[PDB]
Amino acid sequence: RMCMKIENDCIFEVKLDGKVTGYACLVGDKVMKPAHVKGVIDNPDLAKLTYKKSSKYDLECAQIPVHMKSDASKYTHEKPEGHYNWHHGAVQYSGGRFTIPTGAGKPGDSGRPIFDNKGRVVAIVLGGANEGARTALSVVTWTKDMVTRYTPEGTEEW
Amino acid sequence: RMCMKIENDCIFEVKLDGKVTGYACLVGDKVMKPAHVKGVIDNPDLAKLTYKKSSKYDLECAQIPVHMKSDASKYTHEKPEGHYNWHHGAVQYSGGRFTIPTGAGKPGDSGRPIFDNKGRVVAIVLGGANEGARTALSVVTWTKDMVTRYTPEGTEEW
Amino acid sequence: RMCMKIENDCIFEVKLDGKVTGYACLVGDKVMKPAHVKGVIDNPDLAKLTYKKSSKYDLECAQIPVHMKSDASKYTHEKPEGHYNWHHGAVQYSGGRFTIPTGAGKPGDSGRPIFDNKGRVVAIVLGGANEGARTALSVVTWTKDMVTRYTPEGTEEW
Amino acid sequence: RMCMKIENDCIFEVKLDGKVTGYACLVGDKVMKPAHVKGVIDNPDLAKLTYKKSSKYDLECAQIPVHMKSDASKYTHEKPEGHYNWHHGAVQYSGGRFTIPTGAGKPGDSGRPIFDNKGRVVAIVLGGANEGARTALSVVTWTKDMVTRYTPEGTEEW
Amino acid sequence: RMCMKIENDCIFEVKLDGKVTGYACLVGDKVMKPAHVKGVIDNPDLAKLTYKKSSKYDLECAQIPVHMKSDASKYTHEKPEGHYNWHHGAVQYSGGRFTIPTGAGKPGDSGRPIFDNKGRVVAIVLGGANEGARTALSVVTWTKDMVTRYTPEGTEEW
Amino acid sequence: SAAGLAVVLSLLASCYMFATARRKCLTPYALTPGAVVPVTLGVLCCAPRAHA
Amino acid sequence: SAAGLAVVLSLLASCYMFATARRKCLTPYALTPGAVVPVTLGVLCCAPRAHA
Amino acid sequence: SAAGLAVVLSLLASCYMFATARRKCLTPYALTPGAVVPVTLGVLCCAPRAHA
Amino acid sequence: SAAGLAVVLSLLASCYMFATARRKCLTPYALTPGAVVPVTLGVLCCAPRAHA
Amino acid sequence: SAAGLAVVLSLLASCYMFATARRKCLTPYALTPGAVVPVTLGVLCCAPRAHA
Amino acid sequence: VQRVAGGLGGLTLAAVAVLILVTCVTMRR
Amino acid sequence: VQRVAGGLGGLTLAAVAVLILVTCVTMRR
Amino acid sequence: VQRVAGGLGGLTLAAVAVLILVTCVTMRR
Amino acid sequence: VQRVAGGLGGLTLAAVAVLILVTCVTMRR
Amino acid sequence: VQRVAGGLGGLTLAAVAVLILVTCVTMRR
Repeated sequence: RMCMKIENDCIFEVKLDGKVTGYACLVGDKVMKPAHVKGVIDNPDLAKLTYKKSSKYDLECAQIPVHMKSDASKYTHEKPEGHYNWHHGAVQYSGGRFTIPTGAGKPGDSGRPIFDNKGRVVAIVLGGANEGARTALSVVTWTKDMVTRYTPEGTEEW
Repeated sequence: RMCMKIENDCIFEVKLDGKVTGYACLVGDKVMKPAHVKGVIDNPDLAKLTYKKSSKYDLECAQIPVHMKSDASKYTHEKPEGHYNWHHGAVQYSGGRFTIPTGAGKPGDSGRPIFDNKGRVVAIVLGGANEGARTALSVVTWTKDMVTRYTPEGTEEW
Repeated sequence: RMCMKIENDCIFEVKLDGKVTGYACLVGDKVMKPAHVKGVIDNPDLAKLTYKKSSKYDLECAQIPVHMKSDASKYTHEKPEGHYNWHHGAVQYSGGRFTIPTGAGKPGDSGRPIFDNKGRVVAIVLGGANEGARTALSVVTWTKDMVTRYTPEGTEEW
Repeated sequence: RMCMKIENDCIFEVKLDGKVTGYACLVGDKVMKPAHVKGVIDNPDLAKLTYKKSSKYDLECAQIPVHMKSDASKYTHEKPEGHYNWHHGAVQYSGGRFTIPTGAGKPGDSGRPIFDNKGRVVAIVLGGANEGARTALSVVTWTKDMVTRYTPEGTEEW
Repeated sequence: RMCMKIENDCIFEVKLDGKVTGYACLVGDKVMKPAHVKGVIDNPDLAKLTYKKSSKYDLECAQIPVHMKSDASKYTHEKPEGHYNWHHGAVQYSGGRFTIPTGAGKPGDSGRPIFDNKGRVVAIVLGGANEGARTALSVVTWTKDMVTRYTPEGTEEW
Repeated sequence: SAAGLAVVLSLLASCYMFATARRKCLTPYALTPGAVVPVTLGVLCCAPRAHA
Repeated sequence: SAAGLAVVLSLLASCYMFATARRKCLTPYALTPGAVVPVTLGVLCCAPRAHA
Repeated sequence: SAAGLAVVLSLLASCYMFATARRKCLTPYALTPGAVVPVTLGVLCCAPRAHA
Repeated sequence: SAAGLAVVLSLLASCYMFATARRKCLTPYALTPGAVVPVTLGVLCCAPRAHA
Repeated sequence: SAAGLAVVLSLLASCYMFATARRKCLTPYALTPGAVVPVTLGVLCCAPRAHA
Repeated sequence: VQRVAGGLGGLTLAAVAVLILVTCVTMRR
Repeated sequence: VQRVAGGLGGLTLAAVAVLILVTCVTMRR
Repeated sequence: VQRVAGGLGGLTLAAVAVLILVTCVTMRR
Repeated sequence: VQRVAGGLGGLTLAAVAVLILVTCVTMRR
Repeated sequence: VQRVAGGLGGLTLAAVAVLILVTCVTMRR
């Protein structure tokens, strides 16, 4: 539960003119970055990279270089009904819909992964929709070798 | 076992002229209400809602609003042979047939859910038939994404 | 293991002229009675009942009345290699063949159920064949919604 | 582990002129005896018995009489990688190949069963081949209702 | 964890002129040796042996003699995400890719097996590619009766 | 009229052999406390419309 | 013109019997909080395009 | 009469090759303490009518 | 020559509609860190010959 | 005679392409310590008659 | 006329041929 | 007459063709 | 001319016959 | 004669056609 | 001559028809 500190080794800031909009994470062996978040990621050898991909899932996936295979996190694919965590608190997974406390997310906190317990990345936060006291997430998880994005009713992209 | 208190956040009284007949519960993300129980549910923004559905199962299912997604309970689909509970006592599940003590149900207590242990809703009480010392329930459970109502011999609707 | 006392609530004596030959048990929701054992069961509202059924399995199965649904036992369908019990002692299940000590059964003790641990009925004793120090049973169990009677070599019906 | 004493109730000596060559075991409900081992088994009511069967498996299987059904052992069909035992010591099962210490078997010790822990018979020793410090067995096990004999390279029959 | 000592009973040095290049291991019942590593293995009765096999997997597999069946190790086929070990340290298996510390392998350490806990051989080290602080292995594992070699991006053969 | 009678004693026999084969194929499903296997609901006209 | 009217009262009836069979086959899938079984997405034109 | 004898020495051979193929396909099922796999009950006329 | 040009503007369209259907059917398999389901290796000419 | 030689240099080529496809399809089954998948025993004439 | 009243005359008996089969199945379950 | 005694003459041998097959199966189980 | 404009006239309607079916499936999932 | 020696001449090669296939299977297992 | 050069002319294209399909499969796995 102290192992949220290792996200800084597998995250990068992406800026459009000088201001940070989102984050390009580094799950597994592929740079993932949400397709809406624009700019140039703050890393030279990760900049010159042809990786423009699909937009039905809203991702933009890459292939990481060989000298940065060991700076990556650990991916997994199973999730039980439990208690997961990311940088701005602690979440839970009930019925296929991650929920956070209202106000812990701000417009500009996309690309944040979600760890389970062992520092294993499960999904990618990219949205949110205010139900009231709680708010649920729009999120891009993968069941098994097939990413499927989830979107509740009336979200907006952070 | 103290968590039968949370049914008041996910229940509403429905009256026909000024008297309470049943209850429109709020399981998952869909307002469920038994199709026989008439009147207008005591909530304005849940009143103006086009949701008249099938009658072979005797349900009338809806879509809950976006600002009340966080007032809902938690649904599940598995049930072992054990010891379940609802508002008027404690029940058990033996051979696909919920049973209560005789007289704990009254004509006018439909829409009452049944929790398992974790406050997870399993089914919806809507009937009953006097076997004698015990009485079994007519009930609308769902195995997995398919509601199937159960009805013993010679019931009557509460 | 004290719960062999509840067989008296789910058993009845059947007599042919005034002498007891067997027993009509009350498993689940269906009166079961072995087809060989004759007479009229000692219960008036269970007498007037049209239930003459098949003879390849040697059963005669009924539908119990509505005011006696709560006097029934509990049925199950799984059995591991263990230690089961009935009224005249304690049996074991090894290789699909129940065995008792020699002489614990008498000609006239059919219709006796066999409980497992929780007072769950597994099968129906109706036979027996002397191997020697031990004797095995002819018995009508059900694997899953299909009764299959078992018969060792050279039995006789009790 | 003291229950290797019960093999004497389910074993018989077979002699050809007055000398013992092997053993006709009594697993389950069928007399098994290796097809190579000759003579007449030392039991009169088990002698007059027509049971000459196949020779691709090298068995000769019978049907036991009714007054000796209760002198039989207990058969099973599963085996994990563990520590099994027979009369001349203790064996292990690694990769589908039983192994014994070298010299614990003699030419004339066929028909010996192998128990697991609960006195459940697993297979039938009938061979052997000297690897060196250890030696593996030729053996007739059954996976599930299909006997399959195993034979290592260059054995000889005991 | 002391049982890395038993690799010397199931390993041999292979030399090309007088210098050691690799190792011909002895897993299960088949001599395995990587197809690139040349020379004659330092064992006479294992030299005269016709076993030149495929090169898409880069193996060269044999059949071990009968008097050396008992000098072999133990093979297995399952592997969970855990902590495995070989001669030059301790490795881990995350996402189908064994990793070692950088510099624990030298050009000339092929044919080294990898044990799990019980001294059960899992795979065969034959490569390596420097990611940086860590380096991953090229390796020939078998899922179930089908060897599949794995190769990361830009390796070289030790 | 004998041909007008050999029809009815040969159209009842082929109807008698369907009622027997309807009976023998689903008689254990009525004895146990169990279900009907709804494929055989489609093919054979079973008396459990869904009940018992 | 009666034949020009017996078409429309016999082309609506065969269209009415598809909307009824479309309704009855997937009405429990809309009541539960569950999925649509995407084989029936291909055959039957289902209103959950993927939603609800 | 030789043609009347080359029939019986060529109708027994095709009946001998069914009894051999009946024997070899179900001889392990009689050795173990086990069942018969009732598909092969339908195709091959097996001696376990259900017994042994 | 217009018929000699209506071929190339009708043989590229049927080749454009295979490259689009090749793309849309296996675009999630390239995004995840996962395999290719080798049946679709046989039918569709996939760029993971076995890599990535 | 050239046609009598273009047969043998075109009947060996179709026999060479079966021995290669016999080799490549079951070469991993001989390397591991494992079985042969007896369906491929029926179709392909495999050298493990049952051994190795 | 037989071609007109044989097309939608044959469409209608196929529309019943579905609804007899669907109510044979999803009354049972 | 052959058409009449070939229809229900061919119905009857199909009714036996079920009952030979059903008693071949559910005697076995 | 009918043979030329019936081959690639029949190729094109088969290329649509895939893409109507693929977008019917992998919009759903 | 060809009809007689073509029936049981064709029965015999089907009896071998089973036994070649059965010994191809239950030698393997 | 067409019968001779159409048999083993048609044997050879079936021998390629296996090896194109086998190397399409067991290069992939």
